Amino acid sequence: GMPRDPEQRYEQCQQQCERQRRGQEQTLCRRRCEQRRQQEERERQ
Repeated sequence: GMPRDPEQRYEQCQQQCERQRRGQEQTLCRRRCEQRRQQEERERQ
């Protein structure tokens, strides 16, 4: 796919998902950060 380990990307995800809401961050952060990525890809350019 691309260079750089998934963990570093998740670290960035942790900062953004944490800001929007706190609690049960493990499942919530992974889903919220990842779903944003899907939206970003569909967003033109």
